[PDB]
Amino acid sequence: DIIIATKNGKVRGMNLTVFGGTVTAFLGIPYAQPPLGRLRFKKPQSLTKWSDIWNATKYANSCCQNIDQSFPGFHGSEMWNPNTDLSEDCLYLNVWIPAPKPKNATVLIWIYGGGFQTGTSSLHVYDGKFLARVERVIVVSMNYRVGALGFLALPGNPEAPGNMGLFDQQLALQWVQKNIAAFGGNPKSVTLFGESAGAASVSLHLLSPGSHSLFTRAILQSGSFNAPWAVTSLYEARNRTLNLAKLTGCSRENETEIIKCLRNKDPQEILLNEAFVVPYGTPLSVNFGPTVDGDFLTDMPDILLELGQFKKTQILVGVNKDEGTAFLVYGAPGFSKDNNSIITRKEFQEGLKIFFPGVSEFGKESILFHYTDWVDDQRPENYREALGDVVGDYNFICPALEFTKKFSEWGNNAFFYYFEHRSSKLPWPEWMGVMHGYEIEFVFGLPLERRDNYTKAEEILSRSIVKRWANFAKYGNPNETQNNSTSWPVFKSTEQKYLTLNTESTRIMTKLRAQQCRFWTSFFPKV
Amino acid sequence: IIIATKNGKVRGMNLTVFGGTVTAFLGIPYAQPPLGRLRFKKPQSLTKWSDIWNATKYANSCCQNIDQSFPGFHGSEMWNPNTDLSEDCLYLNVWIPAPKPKNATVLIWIYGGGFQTGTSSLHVYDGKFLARVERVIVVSMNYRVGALGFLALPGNPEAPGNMGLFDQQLALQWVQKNIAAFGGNPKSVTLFGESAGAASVSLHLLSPGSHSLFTRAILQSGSFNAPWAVTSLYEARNRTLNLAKLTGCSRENETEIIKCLRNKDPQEILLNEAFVVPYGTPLSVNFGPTVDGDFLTDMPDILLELGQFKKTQILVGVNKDEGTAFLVYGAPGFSKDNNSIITRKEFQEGLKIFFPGVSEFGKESILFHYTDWVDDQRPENYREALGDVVGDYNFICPALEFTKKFSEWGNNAFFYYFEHRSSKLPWPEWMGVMHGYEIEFVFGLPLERRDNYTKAEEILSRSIVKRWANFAKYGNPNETNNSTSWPVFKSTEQKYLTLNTESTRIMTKLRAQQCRFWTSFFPKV
Ligand SMILES: *[C@@H]1O[C@H](CO[C@H]2O[C@@H](C)[C@@H](O)[C@@H](O)[C@@H]2O)[C@@H](O[C@@H]2O[C@H](CO)[C@@H](O)[C@H](O)[C@H]2NC(C)=O)[C@H](O)[C@H]1NC(C)=O
Ligand SMILES: *[C@H]1O[C@H](CO[C@H]2O[C@@H](C)[C@@H](O)[C@@H](O)[C@@H]2O)[C@@H](O[C@@H]2O[C@H](CO)[C@@H](O)[C@H](O)[C@H]2NC(C)=O)[C@H](O)[C@H]1NC(C)=O
Ligand SMILES: *[C@@H]1O[C@H](CO)[C@@H](O[C@@H]2O[C@H](CO)[C@@H](O)[C@H](O)[C@H]2NC(C)=O)[C@H](O)[C@H]1NC(C)=O
Ligand SMILES: *[C@@H]1O[C@H](CO)[C@@H](O[C@H]2O[C@H](CO)[C@@H](O)[C@H](O)[C@H]2NC(C)=O)[C@H](O)[C@H]1NC(C)=O
Ligand SMILES: O=S(=O)(NC[C@@H]1CCCN(Cc2ccccc2)C1)c1ccc2ccccc2c1
Ligand SMILES: O=S(=O)(NC[C@@H]1CCCN(Cc2ccccc2)C1)c1ccc2ccccc2c1
Ligand SMILES: *[C@@H]1O[C@H](COC2O[C@@H](C)[C@@H](O)[C@@H](O)[C@@H]2O)[C@@H](O)[C@H](O)[C@H]1NC(C)=O
Ligand SMILES: *[C@@H]1O[C@H](CO[C@@H]2O[C@@H](C)[C@@H](O)[C@@H](O)[C@@H]2O)[C@@H](O)[C@H](O)[C@H]1NC(C)=O
Ligand SMILES: *[C@@H]1O[C@H](CO)[C@@H](O)[C@H](O)[C@H]1NC(C)=O
Ligand SMILES: *[C@@H]1O[C@H](CO)[C@@H](O)[C@H](O)[C@H]1NC(C)=O
Ligand SMILES: *[C@@H]1O[C@H](CO)[C@@H](O)[C@H](O)[C@H]1NC(C)=O
Ligand SMILES: *[C@@H]1O[C@H](CO)[C@@H](O)[C@H](O)[C@H]1NC(C)=O
Ligand SMILES: *[C@@H]1O[C@H](CO)[C@@H](O)[C@H](O)[C@H]1NC(C)=O
Ligand SMILES: *[C@@H]1O[C@H](CO)[C@@H](O)[C@H](O)[C@H]1NC(C)=O
Ligand SMILES: *[C@H]1O[C@H](CO)[C@@H](O)[C@H](O)[C@H]1NC(C)=O
Ligand SMILES: *[C@H]1O[C@H](CO)[C@@H](O)[C@H](O)[C@H]1NC(C)=O
Ligand SMILES: *[C@H]1O[C@H](CO)[C@@H](O)[C@H](O)[C@H]1NC(C)=O
Ligand SMILES: [Cl-]
Ligand SMILES: [Cl-]
Repeated sequence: DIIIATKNGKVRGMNLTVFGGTVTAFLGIPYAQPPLGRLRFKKPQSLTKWSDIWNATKYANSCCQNIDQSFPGFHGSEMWNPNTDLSEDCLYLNVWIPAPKPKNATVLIWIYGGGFQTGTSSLHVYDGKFLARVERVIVVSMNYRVGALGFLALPGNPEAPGNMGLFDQQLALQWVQKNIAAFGGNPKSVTLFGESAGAASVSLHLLSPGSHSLFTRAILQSGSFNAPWAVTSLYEARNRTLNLAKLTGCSRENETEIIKCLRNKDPQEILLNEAFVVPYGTPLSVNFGPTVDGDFLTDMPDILLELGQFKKTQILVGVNKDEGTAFLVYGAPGFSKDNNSIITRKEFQEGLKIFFPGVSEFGKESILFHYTDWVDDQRPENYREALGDVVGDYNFICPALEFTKKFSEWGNNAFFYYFEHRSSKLPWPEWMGVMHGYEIEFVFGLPLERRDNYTKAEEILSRSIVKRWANFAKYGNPNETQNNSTSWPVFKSTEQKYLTLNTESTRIMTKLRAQQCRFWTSFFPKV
Repeated sequence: IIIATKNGKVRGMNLTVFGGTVTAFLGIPYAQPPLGRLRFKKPQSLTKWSDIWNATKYANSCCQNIDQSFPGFHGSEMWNPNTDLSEDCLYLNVWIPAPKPKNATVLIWIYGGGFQTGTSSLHVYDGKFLARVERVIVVSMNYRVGALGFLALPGNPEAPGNMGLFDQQLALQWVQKNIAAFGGNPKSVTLFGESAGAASVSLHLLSPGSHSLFTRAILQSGSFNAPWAVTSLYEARNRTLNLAKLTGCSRENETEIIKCLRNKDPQEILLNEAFVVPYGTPLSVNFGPTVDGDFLTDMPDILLELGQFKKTQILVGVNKDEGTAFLVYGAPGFSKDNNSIITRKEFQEGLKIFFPGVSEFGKESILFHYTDWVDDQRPENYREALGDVVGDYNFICPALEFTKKFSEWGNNAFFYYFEHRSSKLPWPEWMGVMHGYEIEFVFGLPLERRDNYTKAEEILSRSIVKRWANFAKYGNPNETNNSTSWPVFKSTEQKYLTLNTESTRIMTKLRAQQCRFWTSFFPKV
C-alpha cells in the first residue's frame, strides 16, 4: 500500500508504469480549505487535519473559469480546456515521485498559464510522470483560482484584497516546504517553472518577500511580469471590481456590502460578466489579474526590479519563435486557422486597431513602418507574418529579454533560450509556426513516449530539454553533458548570448531581435 | 594493501603494468576542504581520521571553466576534467613500484592549465608507467584554480592570493611527512610540471617556504618570467573589484566583498571570471600568482637577478611549435579544420588580438622582424610567422632567459628542444609540435604497445622517461653506450639537446635572433 503521512493526515497514492519503471503519483491532495461561501474572494485559509486516509488517486476539480469554445472538436483549442469538473472547491495539488523512493530529490513545481483567467494542472501536457521517471525529480503542481474569483481587488480590504490566486500558489509552496521531505524531496532544492501567465507568476514570486524562502530557482517560459498584459494598476483593478458589481446588481455604498453581494451570486453569473468590465479589450486582455495589493506586491513590479529588491538566485528564461500567431485567429480580420491567412496592407492596419486600441494614428503608422522593410516585396506572406511578429515581440519576446537584462545586472547567472521547433503533431496550420504554449509538451517529455508517433528527432530534442531543465534545478546550470554538447553561456547585458533549441542545430547567438525590440523599448513608450 | 600516514590509514590498489605490478593510492586528502568560511583562504592542515580512507578512485577535480570550443573533439576534451567538479578537491595521488622500494626518489607533478583549469587525474598524467619502468615514486596533486585559487586582496588573510600555490606547498609538505611510510625518500624529491605547472615549479624555487620541500626542478614549456605568468598587484586589484561588480558583491569594505563572494554559487564565480579583464587574449590569465608578501616576498624578476633562491640543478625545455594551439582560440583565418593560410593583413589582425595594447609602430616592428622569408614564395609563410611570434614571446624566449640567469649562480642547468610530432595527434598537421604534447612522452604513454604509437615513438619515449628519472635520482639527465651526452647549459656557449626520433644533436643559442627582438627591442616600443 502507497501511503505517506503529511502533517494534515495520511494520503494514499497510485503506481504508474513509465518506461519499464515505476512512478508513484498522488493526484488531488488538498492544500487549503475550500474557498467556499464566506471564504469567497479571500486569501486561502490553511488546512486543518483529517483522520481518514485521503485517496489522492484522481485529479481534482478545476477552478471556475470560462471555456474556449471557438472551435468545437478542435484538439488545438480544446487541449487547453479543463479536463475535470469545475467547482469553487479546487485548491488541490499533485505529486509525482520517482520509484524507488528518493532520499533528497530536487523538486520542480509547475505553475500553469492561461491569462490568469483559465488553466488547470490536470491537463495532459502538464503530466509530471516523465520528468520524475527520466530525471529522478519530484514534480508538483497546484490548482489556483483564476478570473474574478482569483484576482478581484478592493485593495486593502481583507474581504477581497487582490492577488488571491498568487497566494494560492504561495500556500502550495508552503505545503511543499512543510511536507515534501516525507515524500523524499529536498525542500532546499525547489525550482519553480511555468509558462505564460504561469511564468509571469514565477517572476512575481521572485519579487514577493513572502515567497523568497519557499523556493530556490526560477524557470520562465514565454512570460514575465513586465509584459504589457501581466499587471494591472491598483486603481484600474478596483474600477473593474465596481463595474462587475454594477453588471450583477451589486453596486453598494460601502465596499464590504459589494463583496457580501458578490458572495451570494452564483459563479456563472460572475464568469458571465467578467468580459464586460474592460471598455474595449484585445485578445490579450486580462480582465482580473495581479495588481499592486500592498501585500503580495508592495510596489509596481518595475520599481522593485529596478531597485534590486528581489530574490537573488539563478533564472532560466526563454521564448518561442512564433509567440504572436495564436492570437491573430482570435480577433484579427482576415485570419482563419483553416486558410493560409494572406492579408493586405489595410487588413494589417485593422489588425493593429484590434491589438492597439488606444494608440494614436501616428503610433500605429510607426509600428507599421518598423515592420515593413521587406527583404522581398512579394512574398504575399509579408503582412501576415509582420502582424504575428508585432504581437509576439511587444507581448512576449522583448519583455522577457528586458527582464533577463535587468535581472542579470544584479549579479546572478541568467540563461536565455529561443525555442524554434514546430511540433510534428501540432494541430494548428503551418503558417502559425512555433506557437505560444507548444514547447510545454517538450519540456515535460511527452516525445519520450514512443507509442505516441513523434519523430525520433523530437525524442532527442525533448530528451535534451528535460535534461537541461532538470540539471538547472539541481545545479543552477542548464548543462547536458560535459562533452559532446553545446555550452549554454550566461546572458550578460553586454553580449546578450542565448541558446537556440531545435532539431537541426543548437547554436549560441547574440542580441535576439534587437532591431525589433529597440522600437518597443525606446520608441513606442514615447508615443 | 594498507599504509599508515601520520593522520590515519589509507588503502591502495594494484595495477598490472607491463607484466609487473604498480601499487596506486588515488585520492588521498591532504588538507581540509576549502568550503564555506574557508573559501579563498590558505589550505588548512588536516586532522587525523580514525577510519581507513580508501584511496582507490581519483577524487574531485577543483571547480573550473571547461573548454567546449570543439564538442566531440579529442584534442580539446582530453584536457577537460574527468572527475566531478567540486570545491572539495584538495587530494593527491601516489604511485609506488612493486615490490615496495625502501628509498625511492620521488617525482612530483604539478599540472598546468593557465592557472584557470587542470587536474591531476588526466590520462596523460598517469604515473603508473614511470613507477613501473624506473622504480620512482610519482605523486600528483589537485590545487585550486581561477579566482577560487588566486583571488587576491593583498594583506588580508581572508583572500590573500596564491592560495593555489600554497595548495601545492601543502601537498609538498605531506610528501615530506609521509612518503617514507610508502618507501620514498623525502631527501630526493624533484618537482616537474608543464606550462603553468612549470611556472609553478619555478616559483617554488623562489619561495623560501618551499626551499626545504624538494631537491631539484624540471620546467616543461613555462617559467615565471613568461608574460602571462604573474599578475601585478595593480592588475589583481582591478580584477578583484571587477569580479565583485559582476557578481553583485561591490561593498565599501574588503572583508565585506569577500563575505559576499563566499555566498555566491561557484558557477556565479566561474562564469564571471572571463569579464574581469577588458582586453583579453587567448593567453589571458584572469587570476594568477601575485606578489602577495608571503609566498612571494618580492617581485620574481628581482629575486632572480639578486640570487635570492634555492640553488640546485634544473632541467628546462620547450617544444618546436608552442604558439600554434592559441591561434585557433581567437586569431582570424585560423581553424583546426583547414590549413589556415593567411595574408599579410590577416597577420596584422592576429597581432592585434595577441597584442591589444601595443602601438601601431611596435606591431609593425614585430611584423618586420618575422617576415625576412628564406623562401618568399610559400603561402604558409604568414601562418608560420604568427605561431612563431606567439611561441617565442610567450614560451621559448622566457625559458632561455630564465635558464641563462639561473645558470649564472653556479647551478648545473640542462636545456632541451622537443621536436617530435606525435603520430596520434588529433590536431591538424600545420600546428606541428604543439604546446602540451610532449607530456605523453614524459609519462611513458607510448611504452604501451597495444596503443597505436609507432616503434620510434616507444624508443623516444623510453629515453625521455629514462633521462628524466636519472635527473631526479642523480642530478644529471644521462642515459644508457650509444647515447648522446647532455651538456650543461652555460651563458656563453648556450648548449641544448634536441629531442626527436631521427637524431638527437647538440646545438647552441636556440632561436637567438628571434629572442634578441623580445629581450632587446620589444621592451622599448
Ligand atoms: C580596471 O577596471 C575598469 C573597470 O572595468 C570593466 O570591464 C568590463 C569588461 C567589465 O568587466 C566591468 O566589470 C568593468 O567595469 C576598466 O575600465 C574601463 O576601461 C575601458 C578602456 O579600455 C573603457 O572603455 C571602459 O568604459 C572603462 N569602464 C569603466 C567602468 O571605467 C579599466 O580598463 C581596468 N584597468 C586595467 C588596467 O585593468
Ligand atoms: C555524440 O554527439 C553528437 C551530437 O552533438 C550534437 O548534439 C547536439 C545536441 C549538440 O549538443 C551539438 O553540440 C552536438 O554536436 C551525436 O550526433 C548526431 O548524431 C545523430 C545520430 O546519433 C545524427 O542523426 C545527427 O545528424 C548528428 N548531429 C550532428 C553530428 O550534429 C554523435 O552521435 C556523437 N558524436 C561523437 C563525436 O561521438
Ligand atoms: C552539470 O554541471 C554541473 C556543474 O554546475 C555538475 O555539477 C557537480 O555535479 C556533481 C554530481 O555529479 C556534484 O556531486 C558536485 O557537487 C557538483 N558541483 C558543482 C560545483 O555544481 C554536474 O555534474 C553536470 N552534469 C552533467 C550531466 O554533466
Ligand atoms: C538534503 O540536502 C540538504 C542540502 O541541500 C541537506 O542540508 C544540509 O546542508 C544545509 C545547507 O543548506 C545545512 O542546513 C546543513 O549543513 C544540512 N542540513 C541538515 C543536516 O539538516 C539535508 O540534510 C539533506 N537531507 C538528507 C540528505 O536527508
Ligand atoms: O484567459 S484567456 O482568455 N484564455 C483564453 C485564450 C485566448 C487566447 C488563445 N487561447 C489559448 C491558446 C493558447 C495557445 C494556442 C491556442 C490557444 C485561449 C487569456 C487572456 C489573455 C492572455 C494574455 C497572454 C497569454 C494568454 C492569455 C490568455
Ligand atoms: O586553461 S586556459 O584558461 N584555457 C584556454 C586554453 C587556450 C589554449 C588551448 N587550450 C588547452 C590546450 C592545450 C594544449 C593543446 C590544445 C589545447 C585551452 C589557459 C589560459 C591561459 C593560458 C596562458 C598560457 C598558457 C596556457 C593557458 C591556458
Ligand atoms: C473606471 O471604469 C469606468 C468604466 O465604466 C463602464 O461601465 C461598466 C458597467 C462597464 O460595463 C464598462 O464597460 C463601462 O466602460 C470608467 O467610466 C471610469 O472612467 C474608469 N476610471 C475611473 C477613474 O473611474
Ligand atoms: C478511500 O477508499 C477507501 C477504500 O480503500 C479502497 O480499499 C483499498 C484497500 C484499496 O483497494 C483502494 O483502492 C480502495 O478504493 C475507503 O475505505 C475510504 O473510506 C475512502 N476515503 C475517503 C476519504 O473517501
Ligand atoms: C506498487 O509498486 C511497487 C513497486 O514497483 C510494488 O512493489 C507494489 O506491489 C505496488 N503496489 C500496489 C500496486 O498497490
Ligand atoms: C573502502 O573500500 C573497501 C573495498 O574493499 C570497502 O570494503 C570498504 O567498505 C570501504 N571503506 C570505506 C569507504 O571507509
Ligand atoms: C635515503 O634513505 C636513507 C634511509 O635511512 C637515508 O639515510 C638517506 O639519507 C636517504 N638519502 C639518499 C640520498 O639516499
Ligand atoms: C567593514 O564594514 C562593516 C559594515 O558594517 C563593519 O561591520 C566592519 O567592522 C568593517 N570592517 C572594517 C575593517 O572596516
Ligand atoms: C578556415 O575556416 C575558418 C572558419 O570556418 C574561416 O574563417 C577561414 O576563412 C578558413 N580558411 C581557409 C583557408 O579555408
Ligand atoms: C587504435 O585504433 C583502432 C582503430 O583504428 C581503435 O579501435 C583502437 O581503440 C585504437 N587504440 C587505442 C588504444 O585506443
Ligand atoms: C479565411 O477566414 C475567413 C473564413 O470565414 C475569411 O473571412 C477569410 O477571408 C478567409 N481567407 C481566405 C479564404 O483566404
Ligand atoms: C598486488 O595486489 C595483491 C592483492 O592484495 C597484493 O597482495 C600483491 O602484493 C600484489 N600482487 C598481485 C598479483 O596483485
Ligand atoms: C649516470 O648516472 C650516475 C650519475 O652520474 C652515474 O653513477 C652513472 O654511471 C651514469 N651513467 C651513464 C651511462 O652515464
Ligand atoms: Cl496558456
Ligand atoms: Cl596545458
